[PDB]
Amino acid sequence: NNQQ
Amino acid sequence: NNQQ
Amino acid sequence: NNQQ
Amino acid sequence: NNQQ
Repeated sequence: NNQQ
Repeated sequence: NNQQ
Repeated sequence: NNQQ
Repeated sequence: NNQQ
């Protein structure tokens, strides 16, 4: 779970 | 789950 | 912007 | 912006 990566968010940028 | 990647979001950019 | 790198995601892994 | 690096994410791993």
